[PDB]
Amino acid sequence: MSQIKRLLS
Amino acid sequence: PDMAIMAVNSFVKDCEDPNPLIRALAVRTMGCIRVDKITEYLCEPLRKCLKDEDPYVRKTAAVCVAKLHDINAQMVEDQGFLDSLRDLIADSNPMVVANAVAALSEISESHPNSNLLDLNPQNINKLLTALNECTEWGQIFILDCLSNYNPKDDREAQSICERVTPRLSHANSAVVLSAVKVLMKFLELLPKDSDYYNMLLKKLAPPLVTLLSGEPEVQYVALRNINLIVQKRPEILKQEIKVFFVKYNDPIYVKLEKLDIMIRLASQANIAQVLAELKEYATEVDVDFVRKAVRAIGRCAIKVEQSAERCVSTLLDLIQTKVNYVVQEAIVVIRDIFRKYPNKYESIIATLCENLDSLDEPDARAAMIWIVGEYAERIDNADELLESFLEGFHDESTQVQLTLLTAIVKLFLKKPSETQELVQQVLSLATQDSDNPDLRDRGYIYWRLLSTDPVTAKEVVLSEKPLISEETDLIEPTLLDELICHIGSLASVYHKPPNAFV
Amino acid sequence: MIGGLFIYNHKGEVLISRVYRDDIGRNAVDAFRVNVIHARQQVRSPVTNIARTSFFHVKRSNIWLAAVTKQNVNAAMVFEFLYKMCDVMAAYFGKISEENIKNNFVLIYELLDEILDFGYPQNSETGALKTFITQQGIKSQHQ
Amino acid sequence: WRREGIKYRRNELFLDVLESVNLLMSPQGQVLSAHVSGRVVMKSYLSGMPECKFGMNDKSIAIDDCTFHQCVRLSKFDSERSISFIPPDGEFELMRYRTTKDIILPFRVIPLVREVGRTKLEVKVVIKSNFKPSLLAQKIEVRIPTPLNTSGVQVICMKGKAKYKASENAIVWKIKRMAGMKESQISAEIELLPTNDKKKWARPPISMNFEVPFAPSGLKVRYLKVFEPKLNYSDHDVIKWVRYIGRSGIYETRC
Amino acid sequence: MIRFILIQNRAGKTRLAKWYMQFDDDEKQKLIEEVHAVVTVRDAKHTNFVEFRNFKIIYRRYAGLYFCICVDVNDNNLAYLEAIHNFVEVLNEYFHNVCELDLVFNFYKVYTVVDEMFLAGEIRETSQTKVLKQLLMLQSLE
Amino acid sequence: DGMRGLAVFISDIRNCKSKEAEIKRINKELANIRSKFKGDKALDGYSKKKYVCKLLFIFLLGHDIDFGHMEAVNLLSSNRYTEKQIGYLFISVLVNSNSELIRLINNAIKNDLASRNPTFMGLALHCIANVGSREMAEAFAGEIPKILVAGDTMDSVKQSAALCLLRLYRTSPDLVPMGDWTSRVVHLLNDQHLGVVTAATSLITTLAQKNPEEFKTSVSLAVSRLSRIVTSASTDLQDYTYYFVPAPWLSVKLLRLLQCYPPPEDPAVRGRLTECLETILNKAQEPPKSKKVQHSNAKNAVLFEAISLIIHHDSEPNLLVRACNQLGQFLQHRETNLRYLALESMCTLASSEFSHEAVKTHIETVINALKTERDVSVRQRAVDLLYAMCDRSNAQQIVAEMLSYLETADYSIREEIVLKVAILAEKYAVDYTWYVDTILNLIRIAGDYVSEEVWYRVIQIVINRDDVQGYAAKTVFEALQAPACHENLVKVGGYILGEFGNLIAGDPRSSPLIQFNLLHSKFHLCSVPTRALLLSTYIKFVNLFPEVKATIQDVLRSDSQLKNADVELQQRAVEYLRLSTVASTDILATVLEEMPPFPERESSILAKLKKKKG
Amino acid sequence: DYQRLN
Repeated sequence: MSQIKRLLS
Repeated sequence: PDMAIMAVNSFVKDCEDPNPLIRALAVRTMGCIRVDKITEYLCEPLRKCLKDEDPYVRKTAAVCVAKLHDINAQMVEDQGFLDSLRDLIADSNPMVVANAVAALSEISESHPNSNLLDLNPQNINKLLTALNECTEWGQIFILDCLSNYNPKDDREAQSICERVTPRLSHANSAVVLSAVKVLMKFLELLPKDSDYYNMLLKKLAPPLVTLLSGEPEVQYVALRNINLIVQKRPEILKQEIKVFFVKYNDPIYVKLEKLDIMIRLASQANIAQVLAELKEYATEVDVDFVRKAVRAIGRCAIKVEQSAERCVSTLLDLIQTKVNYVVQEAIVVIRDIFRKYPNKYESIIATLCENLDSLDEPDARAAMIWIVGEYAERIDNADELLESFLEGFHDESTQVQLTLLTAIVKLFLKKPSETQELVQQVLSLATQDSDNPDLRDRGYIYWRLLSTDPVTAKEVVLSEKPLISEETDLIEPTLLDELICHIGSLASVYHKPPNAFV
Repeated sequence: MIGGLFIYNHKGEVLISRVYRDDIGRNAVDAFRVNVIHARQQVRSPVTNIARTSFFHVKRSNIWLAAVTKQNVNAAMVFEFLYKMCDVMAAYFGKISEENIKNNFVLIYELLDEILDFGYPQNSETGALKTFITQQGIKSQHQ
Repeated sequence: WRREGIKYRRNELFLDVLESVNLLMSPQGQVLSAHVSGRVVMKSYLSGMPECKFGMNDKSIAIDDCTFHQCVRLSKFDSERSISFIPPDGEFELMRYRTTKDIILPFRVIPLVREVGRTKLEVKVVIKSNFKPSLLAQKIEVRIPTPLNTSGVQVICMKGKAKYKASENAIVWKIKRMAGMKESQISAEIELLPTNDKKKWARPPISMNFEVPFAPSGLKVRYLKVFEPKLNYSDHDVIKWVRYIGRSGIYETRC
Repeated sequence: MIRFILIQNRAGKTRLAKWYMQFDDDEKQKLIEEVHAVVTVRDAKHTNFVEFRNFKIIYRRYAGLYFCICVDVNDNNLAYLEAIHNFVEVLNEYFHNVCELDLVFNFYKVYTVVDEMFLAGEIRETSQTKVLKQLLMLQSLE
Repeated sequence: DGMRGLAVFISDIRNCKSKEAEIKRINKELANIRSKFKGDKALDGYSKKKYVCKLLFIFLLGHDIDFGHMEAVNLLSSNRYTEKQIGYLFISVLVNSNSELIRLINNAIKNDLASRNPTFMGLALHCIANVGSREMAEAFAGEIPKILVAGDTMDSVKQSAALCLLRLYRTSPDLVPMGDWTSRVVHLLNDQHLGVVTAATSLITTLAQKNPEEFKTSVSLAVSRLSRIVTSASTDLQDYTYYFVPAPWLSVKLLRLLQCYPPPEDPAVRGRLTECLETILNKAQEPPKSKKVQHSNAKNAVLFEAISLIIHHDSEPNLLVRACNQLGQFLQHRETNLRYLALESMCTLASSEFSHEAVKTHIETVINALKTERDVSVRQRAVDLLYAMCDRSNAQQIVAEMLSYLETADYSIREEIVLKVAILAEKYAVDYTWYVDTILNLIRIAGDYVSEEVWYRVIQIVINRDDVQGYAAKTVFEALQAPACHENLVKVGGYILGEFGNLIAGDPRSSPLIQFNLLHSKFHLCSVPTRALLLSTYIKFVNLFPEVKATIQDVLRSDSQLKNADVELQQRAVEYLRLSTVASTDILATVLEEMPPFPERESSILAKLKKKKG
Repeated sequence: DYQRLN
């Protein structure tokens, strides 16, 4: 769910 | 466990309210969170739920007894609920007495060798009246209790057997097999009388047979049970051999079990058509099945003469295929044929020893090795044959080792001059090198025997043995008896005592 | 009696589960996956034993239904119960598959409570427990 | 199970039909128990994973029990359009079957025992073929069981070669070839010496082995249409040979 | 040495695999399945090191992605744990707020980032600025 | 960058609604690219590139590609970087066997190493390192060292050729001799570009495993580099300074390299190194130069590799002790990562004299960890520790705890745990009453998970030890009385009462008849090998206790025994029957005389533990 | 023997 969410912050 | 404790006050107020259907929710959840702290708040709700105007709350509360027995169960309240569940066995509804029986029976496994002590007619006559009423599953639990019970004399056994005799039952497997368990324990009643024994085995055949028309998994369960029932009393299923012929699309596990039963029910008469079946079974494609077939051909030869020559002929026909696992399974069964029919089939040895180059399975090697032991005198080069395994005596199964030891001294007692160095090598291996205390033992036992008196050694070791006699993969007779007492249950599926699974 | 009822897919993910007893730790579910679901030998039998833990199983299309126990249960009784369970799922949501399981997370566990307390099979039919179980509204008729 | 694209210089196929005819027969000559186990092996060498529809005379009557290879799928919106399948390359066991009715026994064998006191023992066994006179039964063997006390035997046979084996307690009469509706005979004189006079000899049956080039169920292959969508060729392009082989199995008599 | 490097998403899509010793295709598929089944279930309580055959995998979560290195049993667990972060930080500086999709649509680029920082199973470049110097300068050239 | 069309294609696949949509779509693009490659003109470079990248993407998706290898091979010869990049990437992923493409590709690699453009050299080198083919070793394993030394090839190139040569060494060492480069390669430790140090270190490290004398010169240089790294200030090495830590990964690598040798030959070097190590220990005890976790992870990475070097040398006891106490602190630390690593590290300390006693101090926390930890992998390292620190003093309580762990421990480990306890008990046996007990607990607890070798040994010991024979027979007899009873106890107890039941037949509770009748309750319940054992043991009784010979002969004459379908069982039943029947008093009792002591041997228990790491 | 099938 939500491939676009950033890996860091 | 962790979520619930902080509001224990909810589930004590929830078992008390009106509405009889929604009083079991609180009662079943209270017993599933598992703690010491909950025992402070469960004691007095469980007391009041066991006599509820509605059967639903008694059903659930009778289970919560055996729930509580898992957690800190050594109380004067637990001695109070020992009374509270027995009084609930002569209860109006079937769904209440069913659970009472289940809980109480499982609690009897917390055993001081003195738990729910069967009080005979007053205890049992209420079970046998409740057993006619009880729900599908209730009947199971009630019958599984009855299996503990022992009777005194013949009419005691009869008046229980006549009650259960009506069990060509609905719950096709679960009930019927437990009824068989009861009817098969209570089977000592004039070992054959005039009429009751000789009709009880008439009535035991049909519901065993019709178990085979259920699903595959209970086909299997029923067949594992029938395998025992056929050992103990084979008179029950004497002529039903034709039912256990293997149907084409049977699942492998059913095929394998049916095949065993076929061999047990084979006779002087039917053998002709049993072989006809075995020959085709050996052409099938699953390996395990093929093996059990070719094994079973050997088992026929031993079980019935005349089929002797035929069966051996077809076993060699099998060896000539040069399929390794067929040859290995065959050459094993041929050992036991030499044992039932000694000195007749000697000439085969030639053909067998051709193949020994490729026997990887322990059973097969030990079979061959023993064959050279007993027939060393006839085989000129037994010397060199047995000497071949020694090279790697370790890296070889303890089955092979013990047999090789015994076989070599058999040879030495037969050919002592041309043998000295060999027995010394083997008894050295068995004695000094070996780690298996029991191998070492037998090494010494032989070395001591031979070196003390060869005149005696020859008479001890090479004594005329007796013959093996139609046993053909038979179970340990005292173990059989124990397993029969567990008929419906998992030990009957496995053919081991319950004491091999904690 | 029955101390664990587990239901897998063909790949060996766990679709539903229900431990009933202290006897059976959750790693049992791995023990079934490892040793039977993905065994190298597909010619076995229904009941397997592993570390004194006995594993009953029955397939429906690609869904494994499995019973577990450490006790010496009435073996007939466990398969019988798994069959009576597969009878209930049909009248309550039709075909046996992953889709119909994903719909009925709610229904499955509520049936698990009504048919089975502390390992004992209680009682089971579409009528006698109709308003004693709450389902949904619209079913799965596609497939 | 026919994975990747198959490729061959000329697309032909071979059908083998393999049948073992079991039989127990009474000394008078009564078909009292008998069945035929059967199997169809297909050695198909053809290009591109094709479809096949296979057919045969079930319902010209008969067929008890049977099973098919996993490739077969007998149902597509109910019932069957015969056996219908996607054959693997090369040799595989298509189906395996059994049959009991309309049985066609290849040989009939007729004993004549006649004792002279308890000293001598006259024997005459006659065998008759019961198939097409144009056809070629091979590997015929007839095993006539002698008593366990046998002083000596004397034997002569009209066709084949025969000899009494002491070990096997039987006369072994072998015939390399025999055609249909023909007759042959062996006649034998067995000498004795009586010991215990109670164990009165459970007379074993006469056993027979034979290979025949016909299917003793009565089965014959009607057709097997091969179709291939991807490529151009289909069922008139493929060269199709069929073979029937009748193994003995257990073929007893004089019981 | 490093045996392989995986980047998997929660679901099991394997968004990068670098193999540093030549396994079969079936072997690979199974490693990928196994790495997934191990790693995905393990919470923040559990350590980042898990022994596995006689390899051992270091892993670290970022968003729905799993960054796994598989190393010899004698290799330094923490050194590799932070090599993973060193690498992900480059990725974030080269893609600016990097996400899962950035690696899908620039897959052929991600491989070139990986190969600057790891090669022949061992670490190559630790220096974040120097890697970005070789990425940006000498991305330019067609 | 670009990749004309790729974005649109991957968007289409994301936009797919089913497996059938994905597949139909992909076969569409595959048809398109096959139509374009199979003689649809000569495309320009950017065209081949964009299509090969779509094929590559399809392949990496999971669908199988059966072409585009010739096309990628063309792209290798391009002078556009982007064209070679996709090209090389493709062949590095979809690797081909064909003899004409291995050739073409190798000519492509060679003609890139031929340029002095270091970027194209780069792609060739990385290709060799990533596919490592024999045919590439045979081509270039010669040229790769020459590039690494010899001329001024660039720093980036030296990095890649070092790791490339490392791969070639590992794949095909017969093509990496130990020629003249040896010297120049070591000098790379003294390069300004730290990345060349990081790389060359890994090459030397691996070469030194089999050629220590050849790279012996490394040690001095490695040390002086390392001590210069942990001495350097806040603005030094700023490129390679990770989360307020100087060159963590290089420090780790160099410490590793120093473990490829002893402690250093020369006084001055060894001084510098031990000073350097004391510093590394100090910096861990100092306050945290940042809140962020990457600081502690990266700093500790180095601490741990230092401790490894300390334990490798086993020289300086000051360091061994400090190491012990520091790892000690980590046993209670909040991060599981650190606990797991501290337990790991301490196990190798425990097998060293100067440290052994310090390790033991922590035993209570270790035991607490094993009991408390709520992982498994951690608990398991805690047990590995106990075993390792275990000697004489500990054994008492260590074995008690391990035995209690075995109770709840999972099914798969058990076998190993049992094997380990049965070593510790045998090794640290004060009192052989405790040995016999420990083994017999392992049986009632595991038993299933015992092992032949274990129960073989307790009998060997028991018959060899004399004094324990009485105890053995009593304890055994008394434990066979429990109906709960596991089969391996019947094996041990059978053989033991066979030899030493005479030492307990005094007592009316343990008479000959009571002993036999006890064992024969188990006869039908047990397996064949066990029944064969009980038969040896039964005639051993006929010798020992002539009072009981009547009873035992009725059991040996039984139909079940003499007609037993198993051969050993009938052979033994008949041999032992005919001995008791026939023979004489003294010919019996010669045969069944006391049984000599086992000779001194290796432990098959040990050889089996050692077997189980394979 | 092998005969042909249309």
